[PDB]
Amino acid sequence: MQIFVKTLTGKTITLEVEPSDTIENVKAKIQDKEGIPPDQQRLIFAGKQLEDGRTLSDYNIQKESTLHLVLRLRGG
Repeated sequence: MQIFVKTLTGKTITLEVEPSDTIENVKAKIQDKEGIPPDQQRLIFAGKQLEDGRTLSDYNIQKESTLHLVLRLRGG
């Protein structure tokens, strides 16, 4: 199943998921693709932050939804 993540600076990242992947699964995939720790990452869609224990289903993600990966400096 296709999702995309776009950055805060620029560029897009290409992702194969499953509807049942947890939001931690996206960030660990992404942590392979470009070495960004899940502790740096916030994800946003539709004016909400995506908390790490929920699925692509819970947050109503349809196929090919481009997503906005945002960043900490360090914390919170």
